[PDB]
Amino acid sequence: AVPKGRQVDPHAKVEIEELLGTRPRQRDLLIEHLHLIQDTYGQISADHLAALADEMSLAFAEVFETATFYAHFDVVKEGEADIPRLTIRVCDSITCAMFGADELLETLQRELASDAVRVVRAPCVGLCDHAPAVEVGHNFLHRADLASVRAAVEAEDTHAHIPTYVDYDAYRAGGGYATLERLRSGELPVDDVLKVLDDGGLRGLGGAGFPTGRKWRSVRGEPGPRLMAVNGDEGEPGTFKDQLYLNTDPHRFLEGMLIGAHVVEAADVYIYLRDEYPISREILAREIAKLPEGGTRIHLRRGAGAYICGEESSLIESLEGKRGLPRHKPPFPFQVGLFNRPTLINNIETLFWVRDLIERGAEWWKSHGRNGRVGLRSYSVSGRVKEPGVKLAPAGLTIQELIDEYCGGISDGHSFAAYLPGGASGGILPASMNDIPLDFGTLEKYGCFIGSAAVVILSDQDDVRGAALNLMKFFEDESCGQCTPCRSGTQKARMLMENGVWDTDLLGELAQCMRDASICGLGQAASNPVSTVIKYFPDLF
Amino acid sequence: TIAFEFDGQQVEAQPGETIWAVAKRLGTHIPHLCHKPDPGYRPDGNCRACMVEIEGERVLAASCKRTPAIGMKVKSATERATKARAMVLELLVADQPERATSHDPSSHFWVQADVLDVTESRFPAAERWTSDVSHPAMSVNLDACIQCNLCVRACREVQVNDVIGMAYRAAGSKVVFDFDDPMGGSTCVACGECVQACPTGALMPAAYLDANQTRTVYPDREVKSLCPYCGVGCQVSYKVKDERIVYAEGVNGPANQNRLCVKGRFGFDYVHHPHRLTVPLIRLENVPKDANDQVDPANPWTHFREATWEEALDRAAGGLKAIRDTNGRKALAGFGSAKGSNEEAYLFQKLVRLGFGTNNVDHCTRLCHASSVAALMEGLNSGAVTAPFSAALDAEVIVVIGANPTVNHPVAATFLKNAVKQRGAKLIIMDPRRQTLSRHAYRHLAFRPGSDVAMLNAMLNVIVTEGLYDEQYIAGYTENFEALREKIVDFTPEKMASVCGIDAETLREVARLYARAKSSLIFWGMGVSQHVHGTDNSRCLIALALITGQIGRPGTGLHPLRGQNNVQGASDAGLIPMVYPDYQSVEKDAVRELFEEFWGQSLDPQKGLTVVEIMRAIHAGEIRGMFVEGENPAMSDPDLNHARHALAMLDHLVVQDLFLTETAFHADVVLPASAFAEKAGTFTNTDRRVQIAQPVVAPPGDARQDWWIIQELARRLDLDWNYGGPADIFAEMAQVMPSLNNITWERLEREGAVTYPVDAPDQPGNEIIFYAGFPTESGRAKIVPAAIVP
Ligand SMILES: Nc1nc2c(c(=O)[nH]1)N[C@H]1C(S)=C(S)[C@@H](COP(=O)(O)OP(=O)(O)OC[C@H]3O[C@@H](n4cnc5c(=O)[nH]c(N)nc54)[C@H](O)[C@@H]3O)O[C@H]1N2
Ligand SMILES: Nc1nc2c(c(=O)[nH]1)N[C@H]1C(S)=C(S)[C@@H](COP(=O)(O)OP(=O)(O)OC[C@H]3O[C@@H](n4cnc5c(=O)[nH]c(N)nc54)[C@H](O)[C@@H]3O)O[C@H]1N2
Ligand SMILES: Cc1cc2nc3c(=O)[nH]c(=O)nc-3n(C[C@H](O)[C@H](O)[C@H](O)COP(=O)(O)O)c2cc1C
Ligand code: SF4
Ligand code: SF4
Ligand code: SF4
Ligand code: SF4
Ligand code: FES
Ligand code: FES
Ligand SMILES: [W+6]
Repeated sequence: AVPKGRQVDPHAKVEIEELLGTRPRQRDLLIEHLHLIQDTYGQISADHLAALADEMSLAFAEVFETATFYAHFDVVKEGEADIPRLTIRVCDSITCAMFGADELLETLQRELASDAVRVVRAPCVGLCDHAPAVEVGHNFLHRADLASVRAAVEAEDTHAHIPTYVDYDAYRAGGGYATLERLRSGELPVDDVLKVLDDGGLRGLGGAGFPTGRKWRSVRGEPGPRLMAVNGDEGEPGTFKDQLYLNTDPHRFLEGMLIGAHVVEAADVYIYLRDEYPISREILAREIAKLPEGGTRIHLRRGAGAYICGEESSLIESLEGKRGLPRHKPPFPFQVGLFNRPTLINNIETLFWVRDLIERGAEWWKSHGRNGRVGLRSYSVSGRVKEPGVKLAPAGLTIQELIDEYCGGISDGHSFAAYLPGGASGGILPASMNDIPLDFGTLEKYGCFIGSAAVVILSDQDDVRGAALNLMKFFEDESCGQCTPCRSGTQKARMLMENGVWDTDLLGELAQCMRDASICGLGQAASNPVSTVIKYFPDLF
Repeated sequence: TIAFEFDGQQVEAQPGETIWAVAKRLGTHIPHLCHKPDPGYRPDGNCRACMVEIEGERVLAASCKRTPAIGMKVKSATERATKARAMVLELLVADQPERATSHDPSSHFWVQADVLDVTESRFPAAERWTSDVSHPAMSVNLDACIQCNLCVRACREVQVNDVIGMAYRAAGSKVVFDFDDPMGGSTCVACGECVQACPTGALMPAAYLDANQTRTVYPDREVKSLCPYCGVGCQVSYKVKDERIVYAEGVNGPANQNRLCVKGRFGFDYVHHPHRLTVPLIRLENVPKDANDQVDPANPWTHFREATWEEALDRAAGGLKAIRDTNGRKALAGFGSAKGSNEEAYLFQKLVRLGFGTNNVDHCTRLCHASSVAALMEGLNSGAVTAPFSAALDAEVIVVIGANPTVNHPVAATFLKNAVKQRGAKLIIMDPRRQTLSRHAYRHLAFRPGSDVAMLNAMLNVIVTEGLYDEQYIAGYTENFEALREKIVDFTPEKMASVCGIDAETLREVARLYARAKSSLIFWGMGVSQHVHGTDNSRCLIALALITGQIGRPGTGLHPLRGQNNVQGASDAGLIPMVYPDYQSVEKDAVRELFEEFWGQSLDPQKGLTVVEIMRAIHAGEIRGMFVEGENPAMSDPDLNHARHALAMLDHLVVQDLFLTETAFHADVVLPASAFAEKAGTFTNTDRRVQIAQPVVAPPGDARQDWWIIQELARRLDLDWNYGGPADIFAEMAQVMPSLNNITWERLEREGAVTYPVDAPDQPGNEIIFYAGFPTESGRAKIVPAAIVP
């Protein structure tokens, strides 16, 4: 019998005792204590995991299982190598790949890499329009090159650079929470807010399209003390819209968040923005502390890789301080939320627009719309476009229109060959099908969807099959590995495509299995690039 | 009930039944890898082998985890579902090592794959983790792992040992133990629950594999019996390979939920020990019976000599006969064993009562829990637990004062952990030293050793002065509630905090929580009992349970943890020198006459001497001649000139042990006994359940059954006993034991176990006793205060 195990070192106990101070030692804050240890010390030493488990009355298995799921926590045991102080991350994703990310990754992985710096790949940092994107110790470099990264590293320009944004007083000078103040006081009934929200037809902008008013009403119907969470994960490779609104007009989002909390009576709300957004984190921390006291207490939570944590059940489980594994859906997350209490989760995009509907009317929202579709959408456009960035355009906008009316053209020396609507989650489409309106319910008949309005333009200078391989590798790395079809199917599909010619029939069968028997939406869409490139690019096999 | 449609035909589903369970009931079972249809395993739908098609849904559903709702239409034979299941199996097979030299090539996974006709895979295999063999008893080879997660449920939900987890993401997600260590140095307790929960050979016992980690041994025979280590009555299924026990699996007993500890999984090798007595031994006349002599177990012929089963047996039964007929009937005594069957214990005490004609019957295992049983009998007229340890699943507050079940009754501790982790149960560990259960404890009242009566009296004073007691229960079911009320005033938390180790506010909180709880069980062991003057420790515990009313209803009672195979059934058999079988007083004239007429011989009126009394009387020479069965008094109590010297002064010692133990060093005749593995009979556990044991192997050499030796000694003592086996002995003793009234050998063979206070043949017994009064003459219990007189 060998039940001894590993003895918590006394030195590691005092360090976590002083480190935690008076913070609550409840499992719900496990991820946050992991962040605290990872930040105070560039790694999470095994003795530190043991000390944290002792302080939080957990098992070593529990803390290790939680802390090795996120790709930004560096567990280091007695035999592992010490992580260097500076960690520069090179995005390896479709757009940064178009702009020489892999070549750049190799370049600075052999030139400025050393024992004092670590160069690793990253899925995506929402900086696609400024590709290639590289992070240097919380400082993300736009259109990174060898010289720029070298200057950043040698100058110690590691910390994030906070931009100029409308502060709390500036927001007061205009809107200034007047709509919220008219809600916290009985001047406009909550029924009117829901009525206008439903009439406008605003739909969830995180990549589902579910009406916001319906979510709010359904959660309001559920009894008991309700809760609310905000999805700032925005992990889709082609999506950067949310970061733009966080770092420009945070208080519009905060007003929407407070309106949603009041409409639901949620005593408190949680924000789950990425750790790839130091700018947004600092902005919210500054402005979260300037709102008036009372109302609903608002918590700002931080992520760690784990693209899957953007899934609502996964986000719930991550907020619970455990692995961001999604949940089965006999119980919906609005019925049984994070603490088993009904909660609504909304993207920071949809919270950004509620104020305008309440103050400017539903007719304003329904006045826009290019094709038969209605509404207003923020498009994240990157790649082979003359002007890449977030485009606030009407709904039902065909990609040809979105390119030659908002992007200023395609490029010099490039031709429009293929595009992917909705990002990696959606499938690649040929440029010959440019007459397809882009909206929530107009892209399914082609096996695609536009979740976050992430649009990446493929030219004739880039191979569609390489793009599909990149997307498959992204899904393979990002799957939480809970169910079989996703965990194993992503790996098998990636393996099948490292060959010169892959088996179309086998890939189709595996894609059908993945799409039919996967637990969450990550695996139900992981095979979309493969099937789409097979179907709409017959002349590539 | 839900009247839904499955595979085109309407069916009915019991409440809480999943679609998979309904399908299995109707016979149309479907593949399952992550789902383990055994008690205690929560269906997790992460294998997607159980996929079915239910109308109205955009995707397939895991009948593993999904329950049928009214109007639901399910189809599992459709092309969609069959293809999805086959693709899942194909992916996993592509990940599998092999099916010729693999780990458990007949595993559950391979059976399910054969069901789906998935022999090979079209998808490339992937390199996996290396085999790990650090732990001696069981080898993990994750290269076969399916990530079905069953092992984490087994370690963290069923046993709640918390030594397993899936820490990585994606395909890299692997099974770890604690910080991904090789297990051989982790906190693993080797209970084997994960090994019994793996659907592949990724987790196997190390005795089924070889150097190459391929399955080698397939046990030809498997026999189900009990575990002779704990008093928890943990049922086992022993695996026999070439007339040897090579592995043990837990079965669905009523005390264990298919779960064992390390001692049930392994440790069976004691039966096949090389140094196991096989032939009777007689002490040769040349060798003197030295006080400090040590017989070599490897060389038992330095002090003893070979002899047939009629020479040694005659010597044993003749020395005692001569002693009784010359020195007197009061010069003999016998020590039974709480390790043998109830039929052996009854037969042994009957021999010591008839052939020796006295009451000098006492098994050394009763010294521990002696005080607790004394107090429980004084207050309640019954020494048995009031509730099963499975009652913790219904109790709101659990008290584990003075016990360490996680080490000594691991399955009971697992049930306590399940109560905590699945119900709103608050367990309080009232132990001076920190305990593994402390991490799951609402409070841990670490108090100075010996300062237990003080703090329990403080809790009683809190309950009394605060009016927490329910006057309704006292007035109608108890006596003497006013006597303590006079003296409880003196003991108060403010004063008792100093002498104790708990602050007054903590004592107040614990007492209030215990009193106001709807249900509240108390568990205790040797910590309070073996402590000098352990009757007071028990007395105040009974007072707490009694004034508060926490007794006689589900989730409530007093359950001292008996740490021996069948000490409870040994006492029920009459191995006590102060009472007959079934706790019938030996001094009562009516009881004496009942046995005198039934046993057909005059019986000794005066109560027999206790084990310590016998040991100290050996020194005075009042008692000369013994018969020790399944006990080692030579190394039980302090043995310098009180226990070892006592045995050497015996005129004639007979011992019936499995090994040439220390107590057998001074034995004139050694009787090779059969172990629990190679014996039949019945055993009673701490839970008060009577279970039947079965032989798995044969005794080494010509070693005989214990009851056979006892009967032979009786026959040579003129008793003329004729029993054909344990069944006849059980019937005879059931004819005289009110406890075993409506239970028979035929009924005990079926159903595995029967809690003996039963009313009808088909009734399940009375797990909770004292529900409608107490067996006391007045029909109500007594509240006895505890006296502190240092
Ligand atoms: N696996 C296993 N099972 C066994 C045994 C074994 O060695 N291993 N041995 C057997 C033994 S002979 C008997 S029959 C039982 C033992 O049953 P147990 O209850 O386990 O007896 P102990 O282990 O000696 O102590 C139990 C707890 O009492 C606490 N304690 C110590 N001092 C005090 C005190 O002054 N007051 C109080 N209230 N508590 C105190 C101790 O810290 C300890 O945690 O289990 C038996 N079964
Ligand atoms: N040094 C020491 N002394 C102790 C204790 C201790 O743990 N250590 N424990 C103390 C208290 S708490 C209790 S545990 C006791 C110790 O507990 P004991 O029961 O007195 O010691 P064991 O060796 O466990 O008892 C088993 C004995 O009976 C035999 N035996 C086992 N099974 C069978 C069987 O199926 N049939 C037959 N015929 N014989 C069998 C074994 O060979 C051995 O001689 O005394 C106490 N004294
Ligand atoms: C794998 C996966 C990842 C997702 N990640 C995000 C995300 O990072 N941000 C987001 O707003 N929605 C994300 N979604 C969409 C979810 O619907 C989201 O968690 C939530 O529903 C947003 O609600 P809303 O549309 O009402 O704002 C993701 C969905 C899936 C399947
Ligand atoms: S589909 Fe992928 S991410 Fe979703 S639960 Fe299954 S393995 Fe995890
Ligand atoms: S043998 Fe028991 S303690 Fe060890 S890993 Fe398996 S379930 Fe956990
Ligand atoms: S070790 Fe066995 S039980 Fe555990 S996840 Fe792997 S296949 Fe399942
Ligand atoms: S808990 Fe007790 S009865 Fe059950 S296997 Fe372990 S030692 Fe044997
Ligand atoms: S930052 Fe590189 S693809 Fe988004
Ligand atoms: S049958 Fe559902 S995962 Fe095993
Ligand atoms: W004992």
